[PDB]
Amino acid sequence: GWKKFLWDSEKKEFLGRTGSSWFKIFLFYLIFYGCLAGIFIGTIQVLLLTLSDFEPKYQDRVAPPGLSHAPYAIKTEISFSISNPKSYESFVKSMHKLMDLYNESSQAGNSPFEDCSDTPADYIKRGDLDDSQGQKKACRFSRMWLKNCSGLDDTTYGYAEGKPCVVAKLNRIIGFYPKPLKNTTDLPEELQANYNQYVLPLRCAAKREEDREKIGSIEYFGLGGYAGFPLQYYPYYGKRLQKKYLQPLLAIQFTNLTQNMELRIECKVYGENIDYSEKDRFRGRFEVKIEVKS
Amino acid sequence: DLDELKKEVSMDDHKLSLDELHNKYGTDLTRGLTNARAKEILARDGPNSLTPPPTTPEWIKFCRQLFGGFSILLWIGAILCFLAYGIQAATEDEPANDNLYLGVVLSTVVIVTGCFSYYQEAKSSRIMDSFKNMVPQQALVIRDGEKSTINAEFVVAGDLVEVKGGDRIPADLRIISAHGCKVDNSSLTGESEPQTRSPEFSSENPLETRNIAFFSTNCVEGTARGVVVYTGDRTVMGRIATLASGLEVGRTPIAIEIEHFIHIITGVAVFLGVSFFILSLILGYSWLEAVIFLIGIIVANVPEGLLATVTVCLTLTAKRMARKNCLVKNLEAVETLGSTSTICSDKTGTLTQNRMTVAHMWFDNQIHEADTTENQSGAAFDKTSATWSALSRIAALCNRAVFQAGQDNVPILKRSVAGDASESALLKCIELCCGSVQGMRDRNPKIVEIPFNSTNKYQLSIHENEKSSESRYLLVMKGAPERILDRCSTILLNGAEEPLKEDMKEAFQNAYLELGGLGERVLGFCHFALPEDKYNEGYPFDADEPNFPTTDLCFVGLMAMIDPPRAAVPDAVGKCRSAGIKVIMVTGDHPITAKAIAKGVGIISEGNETIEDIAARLNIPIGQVNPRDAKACVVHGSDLKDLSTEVLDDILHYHTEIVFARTSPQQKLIIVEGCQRQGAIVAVTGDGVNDSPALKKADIGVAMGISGSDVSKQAADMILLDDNFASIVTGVEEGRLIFDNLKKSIAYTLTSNIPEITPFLVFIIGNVPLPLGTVTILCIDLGTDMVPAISLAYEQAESDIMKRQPRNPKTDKLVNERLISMAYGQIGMIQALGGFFSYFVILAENGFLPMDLIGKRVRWDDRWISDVEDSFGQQWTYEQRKIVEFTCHTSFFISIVVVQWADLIICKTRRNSIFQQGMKNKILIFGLFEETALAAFLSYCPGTDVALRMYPLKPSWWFCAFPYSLIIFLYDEMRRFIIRRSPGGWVEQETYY
Amino acid sequence: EGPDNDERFTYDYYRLRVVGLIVAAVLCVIGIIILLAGKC
Ligand SMILES: *[C@@H]1O[C@H](CO[C@@H]2O[C@@H](C)[C@@H](O)[C@@H](O)[C@@H]2O)[C@@H](O[C@@H]2O[C@H](CO)[C@@H](O[C@@H]3O[C@H](CO[C@H]4O[C@H](CO)[C@@H](O)[C@H](O)[C@@H]4O)[C@@H](O)[C@H](O[C@H]4O[C@H](CO)[C@@H](O)[C@H](O)[C@@H]4O)[C@@H]3O)[C@H](O)[C@H]2NC(C)=O)[C@H](O)[C@H]1NC(C)=O
Ligand SMILES: CCCCCCCC/C=C\CCCCCCCC(=O)OC[C@H](COP(=O)(O)OCC[N+](C)(C)C)OC(=O)CCCCCCC/C=C\CCCCCCCC
Ligand SMILES: CCCCCCCC/C=C\CCCCCCCC(=O)OC[C@H](COP(=O)(O)OCC[N+](C)(C)C)OC(=O)CCCCCCC/C=C\CCCCCCCC
Ligand SMILES: CCCCCCCC/C=C\CCCCCCCC(=O)OC[C@H](COP(=O)(O)OCC[N+](C)(C)C)OC(=O)CCCCCCC/C=C\CCCCCCCC
Ligand SMILES: CCCCCCCC/C=C\CCCCCCCC(=O)OC[C@H](COP(=O)(O)OCC[N+](C)(C)C)OC(=O)CCCCCCC/C=C\CCCCCCCC
Ligand SMILES: CCCCCCCC/C=C\CCCCCCCC(=O)OC[C@H](COP(=O)(O)OCC[N+](C)(C)C)OC(=O)CCCCCCC/C=C\CCCCCCCC
Ligand SMILES: CCCCCCCC/C=C\CCCCCCCC(=O)OC[C@H](COP(=O)(O)OCC[N+](C)(C)C)OC(=O)CCCCCCC/C=C\CCCCCCCC
Ligand SMILES: CCCCCCCC/C=C\CCCCCCCC(=O)OC[C@H](COP(=O)(O)OCC[N+](C)(C)C)OC(=O)CCCCCCC/C=C\CCCCCCCC
Ligand SMILES: C[C@@H]1O[C@@H](O[C@H]2C[C@@H](O)[C@]3(CO)[C@H]4[C@H](O)C[C@]5(C)[C@@H](C6=CC(=O)OC6)CC[C@]5(O)[C@@H]4CC[C@]3(O)C2)[C@H](O)[C@H](O)[C@H]1O
Ligand SMILES: *[C@@H]1O[C@H](CO)[C@@H](O[C@@H]2O[C@H](CO)[C@@H](O)[C@H](O)[C@H]2NC(C)=O)[C@H](O)[C@H]1NC(C)=O
Ligand SMILES: CC(C)CCC[C@@H](C)[C@H]1CC[C@H]2[C@@H]3CC=C4C[C@@H](O)CC[C@]4(C)[C@H]3CC[C@]12C
Ligand SMILES: CC(C)CCC[C@@H](C)[C@H]1CC[C@H]2[C@@H]3CC=C4C[C@@H](O)CC[C@]4(C)[C@H]3CC[C@]12C
Ligand SMILES: CC(C)CCC[C@@H](C)[C@H]1CC[C@H]2[C@@H]3CC=C4C[C@@H](O)CC[C@]4(C)[C@H]3CC[C@]12C
Ligand SMILES: CC(C)CCC[C@@H](C)[C@H]1CC[C@H]2[C@@H]3CC=C4C[C@@H](O)CC[C@]4(C)[C@H]3CC[C@]12C
Ligand SMILES: [Mg+2]
Ligand code: NA
Ligand code: NA
Repeated sequence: GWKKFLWDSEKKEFLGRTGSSWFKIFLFYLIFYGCLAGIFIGTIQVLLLTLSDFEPKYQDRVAPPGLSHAPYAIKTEISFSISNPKSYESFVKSMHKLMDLYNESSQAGNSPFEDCSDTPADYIKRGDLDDSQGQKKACRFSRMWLKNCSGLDDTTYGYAEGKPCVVAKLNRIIGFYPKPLKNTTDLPEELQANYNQYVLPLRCAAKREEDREKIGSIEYFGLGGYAGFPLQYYPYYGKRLQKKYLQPLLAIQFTNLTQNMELRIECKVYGENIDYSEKDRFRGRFEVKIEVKS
Repeated sequence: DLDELKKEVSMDDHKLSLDELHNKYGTDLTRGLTNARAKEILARDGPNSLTPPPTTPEWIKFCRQLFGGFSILLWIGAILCFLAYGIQAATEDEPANDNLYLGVVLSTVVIVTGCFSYYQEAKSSRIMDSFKNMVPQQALVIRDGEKSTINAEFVVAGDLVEVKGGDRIPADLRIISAHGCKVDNSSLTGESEPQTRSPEFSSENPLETRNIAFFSTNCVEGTARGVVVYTGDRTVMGRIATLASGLEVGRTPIAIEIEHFIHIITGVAVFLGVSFFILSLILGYSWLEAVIFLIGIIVANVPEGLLATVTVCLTLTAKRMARKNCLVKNLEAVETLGSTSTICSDKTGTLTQNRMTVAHMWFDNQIHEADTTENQSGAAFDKTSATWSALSRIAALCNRAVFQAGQDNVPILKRSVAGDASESALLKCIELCCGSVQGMRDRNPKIVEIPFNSTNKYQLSIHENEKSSESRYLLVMKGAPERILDRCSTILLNGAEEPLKEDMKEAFQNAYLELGGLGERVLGFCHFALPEDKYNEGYPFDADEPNFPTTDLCFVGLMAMIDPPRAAVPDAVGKCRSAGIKVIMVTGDHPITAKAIAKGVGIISEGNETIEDIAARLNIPIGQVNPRDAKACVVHGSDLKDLSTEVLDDILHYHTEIVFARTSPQQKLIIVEGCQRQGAIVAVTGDGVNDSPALKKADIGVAMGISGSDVSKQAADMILLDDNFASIVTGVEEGRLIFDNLKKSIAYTLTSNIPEITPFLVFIIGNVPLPLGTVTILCIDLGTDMVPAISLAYEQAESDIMKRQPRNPKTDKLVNERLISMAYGQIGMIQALGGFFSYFVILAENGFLPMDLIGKRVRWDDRWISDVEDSFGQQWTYEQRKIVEFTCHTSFFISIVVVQWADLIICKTRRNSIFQQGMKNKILIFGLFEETALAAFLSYCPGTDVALRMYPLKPSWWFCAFPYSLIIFLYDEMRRFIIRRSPGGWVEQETYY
Repeated sequence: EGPDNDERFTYDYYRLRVVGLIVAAVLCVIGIIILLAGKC
């Protein structure tokens, strides 16, 4: 058994068959699998021919935009010591990676960048989603706009003396027009002051009623000095039709932060085409657990 | 419990005297034992009652069903799942509970299967318990000189015991004085006729001598006395029962097939696991992850639903058998019949009816045949001549037996008749075709009679003549044909009378040898009309002197009789021989009768010849002829005792029609073992206790239900509650049908294994988002798939199954490489490709093109990256991409169902085409409809994306697997075509399961 | 179209589920019919 079914010397068989048999079986499987691969490739090519290069057919799973930030938190927590420098390195590295894309050297010339209103403005339509006109043009977003969190003055961005920053960003969606709430009698408390129609407001607060007192002064930095996103940087025409496109950003400095205590800060954007979800904690809003232990 | 001392042939002290016997055990031949001494022995050795069988608590057999071979594999799978969960828990945070769910599911599956199988075997046990009817019995013992009837459990060795016709022999007695006492040794020794028990010794074999009574035997007619020689378990049938209980069980063929199947499944599972373990280690992953990968692949390569499917398949074939009155105690004993290739049968009680019946009759120089079948389904014998009427009057009058009171309900043949067997058969035949014998007897008053003398060997009697015109006297005598022939001078031909010239005397001699050679017992009936002038109506013929003319009588005709076989015995034997099953007769009866029954049932085909037949046809000694020219052989037990192992092997290797006669139960067991030693499956069919050691050691035992013994009924595996022998043919047919169906169902349940493992393999090698989730694999293996696999059992035959030769056990297996090459190699591959196609389509329509999917798993899984760029530049949060992945799992599961449609259709038939067989299986159609409805329900029902994580699909996706399904159908259709046109070609020795 | 192109991000999953359930129910019924067609 063990030895025979492996190699016999009378029938000159190996594993069970002769030399020509293993060849017949190998050749059959090679032809079969080759036909299988060719058919699968053809059925995938017809698919590639069914889709368009300038627009995703289905855009319903990304209707309510998200709200991400610059620091990379493992559990949405920012904990670092003001003494040990090797504690907030993972944060600064990320922050830097994000801001490193807004360098002025990258934004230069007439193509493809265009100078836009230094003050919030309305939408701008560069035509349809076609290839007739060449590569569209995107508005320039300068670093310096973010005043104390830019890595140009204090590279660390704040983490050095107990005053961290948080650069918030709205998820890029093709053909999405942001719409803010109107001045009618129904509007949250916060939003009343500085109702620039052209600005999408972003406002952070405390998850629990207690934590309010322990949170100090939320100082927002943005385009024009407002705490929002200018509508002029929309809509997004997609990578193919707008490479070298920069999305607005909003800096948030959490000055006067209580020391040695976990603070839960929830940031939230307001608007018509914006809706939150009890399951996805990043849809429209976001949570951060800051703890500047020193 | 020394088995060798129980395997030996019975010994005894028969060859002794009455003085030596009384001097060895101690007992007064005329006064018996004393009460004090009787009780001293009763307490010294034990009551005369067999030991009860070894009981069995219900939790023990429930634990037995919870284990086995398949259930053990599922048990190790659950253990492995919990081990991997413990690891993931101690090594990382947020451990996915997938493994724990899979483990509790496997454990529940094993428990449910055990409960179902146990319930079925318990059902059979209850219906089996409703047959043991044990009424207490008391014997007649003589102590201190007085007769007393005491319980059978109080008889000891040495006391005197008296028996009377109608009672049962309590223990093993040594006859000391008998008065025409006959005994029925059919259950123990298998002797069809009543052997007379005489105080004298006659044969060296204790089973052949007449001075020994046996346990469980009944005294037909007469009275006798005897000293209890053997008592309790030490009796003959006690040692036989103890030997039967002290034998092993074995291991059915279906179990061995399941074992080899698990062997192949584990081989390919551990191979794919160790290989992808070395590969994962060669790509960088850590040890902690590689171990989980190995366990995941091994656990994934295990058919969980195949256990319930196989159990239901076997149960389905068992209920039909129970509908035709064929009950199986176990569950796997339903397939052994189909794999049998050598059936060892018993004669008395199994091949025959064990009841004497009038077979042939002689009258008007012509042999006439009578119907000897239980239900009386045959040909009449021309009841229109006067000769027959005279014969009916002779037999109905010169007979002292009468039906037992209160039988007005049972049929004419199954009623109880008090008297000898010959007189009973005659009475039954007359009551069958001549109306009520009670009126035929009261119509003619019997005046003077005369019993059966040992000298006269004839029974005569005179009665009045019912003729209202003739007041003469009728005389009727019956006896041996030679004695009666020497007392006649006339012959009743067609009614008239004629002389007894040598012409009819020679025709009577040829008729005597014709009925005698048939193995039957023939008698002669004659009568005479006494002249009323020499013997008036008032003269009394006292039985003292010669008042009747012994000679010058009128012979009417001979009457033969023999025990006939059961109705469907010849047809069933022929059907078994047609299927290539070797029929070998094994019985402890006389060879002269065994050979005749063998030729009458088909064991010894007409035309074949034995060495003695050739020596008789040539008129030369037997030592000259060559034994190779004889196809059939009759092996005597006495000669079997002195035969080596090689001789028995040669006997079975050179003779096709073998008949073992005068074989003891131990020899029956030796024959069964001699048949197994070669390599063929054996099925033993019996009824008495002598078959118990043969039914146990055989691969499958078939015991009779009505005419069977309790010991052989408890030691057998299949019971024939109706005593119909055709059930054997039905069983051998079902055993094959369910085998080809098991093959089809196994290939069906194994084809899906590939499109359930390939996604994870491409997930680890290509780093793409997980294609097939775990709750979808569970919804497939334990959901939809169950109904179709169960339906595959209801498939009818393709060709004649009762025509092909028995399957070879050493070459034709149940799961060969030809199946693995199809399920794992060709169909499963196409199904996996279809699933991946639907996958890529779903991800391409939402924004993730195939070029950007390779290399995303690291960020696609990360829970803290809320900005994943797609092929178009959009940013997707974690939960949004997870929702898309879940929708891909739902569509993958639906694609699996779509390809399973064509897989179930190509699995319906193994060789034939669909346009030939036909879609007449309604269960399969219902399976397809339900399989689709369940998938639609699991996807569209609200609250499923929360409980099971399955999102709704868009009507355009459901059509991504259709081309693959039709292609599968076309490929298998052309496959099952070259096999038909080209028999024996490459496609057959490569893809023909 | 233009600014108010909100429909470009909506899908009537409700109606889809309703139809899919009606169809599933019908298939189940037909199945039962075929199964019992013969025992009456
Ligand atoms: C986008 O801009 C980034 C910053 O640009 C600078 O500021 C703007 C406003 C302009 O003035 C521009 O001209 C400036 O360069 C730019 O990143 C910068 O890249 C340079 C070149 O590598 C870096 O200089 C090097 O600094 C290291 C030490 O860095 C310390 O500080 C940083 C934080 O700033 C920490 O991350 C480090 O760990 C250190 O703690 C020097 O060791 C290194 O030495 C090299 O040069 C000297 C001569 O000067 C040689 O003798 C040596 O052999 C070395 O070859 C450099 O001096 C600069 O640190 C870095 N800035 C930051 C904040 O990281 C970024 O690359 C731009 N990206 C794009 C895509 O345009
Ligand atoms: C990410 C990528 C995805 C990867 C997915 C992989 C999915 C895995 C799919 C299938 C698993 C294949 C594993 C091997 C299966 C072999 C089947 C097997 O072992 O069945 C057992 C048979 C026994 O059969 P029996 O009982 O009838 O025997 C009766 C003998 N009596 C009667 C004479 C005594 O034993 C035999 O067949 C003898 C054993 C023959 C073993 C052949 C080994 C070939 C394996 C690989 C070859 C690769 C070479 C590639 C290079 C080609 C050159 C270009
Ligand atoms: C692009 C899409 C690709 C899809 C690929 C997957 C396809 C798989 C699904 C369906 C395949 C259908 C194949 C059709 C085969 C028809 C064969 C046929 O018709 O052979 C005729 C037979 C032979 O008769 P005979 O001569 O032996 O009779 C003798 C009578 N005497 C004895 C009285 C003389 O006649 C008979 O079988 C008797 C009549 C039986 C009628 C059966 C009708 C039902 C057929 C299919 C059911 C639908 C399942 C749908 C599943 C989806 C659920 C949502
Ligand atoms: C011949 C014999 C024929 C017999 C045929 C029997 C067929 C039976 C047919 C239908 C009965 C199925 C069971 C019905 C279930 C009703 C569930 C239901 O109405 O849920 C409504 C609510 C959803 O509310 P919402 O939209 O506000 O949630 C928003 C949640 N947000 C916003 C957080 C995402 O539910 C919730 O909340 C919680 C959801 C609870 C999950 C229950 C689902 C059960 C899971 C597995 C069982 C399925 C096994 C398959 C059995 C097959 C049998 C053939
Ligand atoms: C004859 C034809 C039969 C057809 C039937 C199909 C057979 C099905 C075969 C296998 C499927 C059973 C697999 C059981 C899956 C359990 C899943 C489970 O336990 O998930 C746990 C989830 C937790 O999820 P999370 O961590 O995301 O929560 C995060 C919550 N945060 C974030 C808000 C805090 O809790 C929840 O979903 C809570 C809701 C609990 C839902 C339990 C549903 C149980 C479903 C089936 C069990 C009964 C089947 C018996 C029928 C057998 C048929 C032979
Ligand atoms: C998306 C999924 C797509 C799947 C598509 C699969 C398509 C591929 C189908 C077939 C390709 C395999 C062809 C292999 C040909 C080389 C095989 C070979 O070297 O064979 C040699 C033998 C001749 O040796 P011998 O027997 O004389 O020597 C006797 C030697 N001793 C004793 C060992 C028997 O060849 C023979 O016997 C002749 C046997 C030839 C095999 C015929 C099998 C045809 C099966 C399917 C074709 C139908 C496709 C329909 C698809 C419709 C799509 C819409
Ligand atoms: C012998 C075996 C017999 C087996 C019979 C099984 C019974 C089949 C049972 C039902 C099938 C009919 C289904 C009809 C359902 C239509 C419902 C409907 O209103 O659905 C509309 C969708 C379009 O969805 P949308 O995404 O565009 O809009 C979404 C817009 N929102 C989401 C905003 C609302 O359309 C769809 O689902 C398309 C529905 C699929 C179209 C049926 C295709 C039939 C394919 C082959 C059959 C050919 C037979 C040829 C006859 C030969 C005779 C010899
Ligand atoms: C012998 C003859 C036998 C004949 C038997 C016939 C049986 C009856 C046959 C059909 C009955 C049809 C019932 C139709 C029910 C429609 C319910 C429905 O359309 O609900 C949809 C909405 C949920 O929409 P959503 O906004 O959450 O979507 C998610 C949106 N996102 C995720 C984007 C945020 O419902 C809700 O809100 C409220 C839902 C309340 C719970 C309804 C329970 C329905 C569950 C099972 C019934 C279906 C059984 C059908 C038979 C199948 C047999 C296998
Ligand atoms: C590399 C690795 O990938 C992820 O984990 C992977 C390993 C492990 O976690 C599991 C969950 O236990 C595996 C499990 O092992 C084996 C399966 C039960 C298996 C079977 C189906 C079946 O029927 O029988 C067996 C097919 C895949 C499977 O269904 C799951 C799928 C989710 C996954 O999560 C995937 C995590 O992201 C992890 O953090 C990262 O390190
Ligand atoms: C920042 O928070 C500090 C408290 O941590 C505030 O200063 C305190 O003011 C109270 C009076 O209300 C004094 O009793 C404390 O001694 C002060 N503590 C310190 C450390 O100064 C301060 O007013 C806050 N400033 C802002 C801008 O929010
Ligand atoms: C009936 C079966 C066996 C035929 C299978 C044919 C296979 C081999 C054919 C079908 C479709 C074909 C592909 C379809 C599309 C493209 C893109 C084109 O820019 C180059 C050729 C290429 C890459 C083809 C290569 C060959 C291909 C995959
Ligand atoms: C006879 C055989 C070889 C024909 C095979 C035809 C193949 C190429 C057909 C059959 C089904 C088709 C797919 C089915 C479903 C969809 C989804 C739809 O929203 C876009 C088209 C797309 C992606 C199709 C592409 C082409 C396709 C795969
Ligand atoms: C994922 C891809 C690339 C793996 C492809 C694996 C292919 C080549 C494997 C899968 C199943 C395998 C076959 C399955 C069954 C048999 C029968 C056996 O008695 C000899 C090996 C043989 C003939 C195998 C040859 C190689 C084979 C066809
Ligand atoms: C006998 C064979 C060939 C018939 C094949 C029938 C197939 C095509 C049927 C069976 C079930 C059907 C699907 C079941 C469910 C739905 C959801 C519903 O809301 C729209 C129709 C849709 C999308 C169906 C499309 C057609 C479909 C896939
Ligand atoms: Mg018998
Ligand atoms: Na599996
Ligand atoms: Na047995």
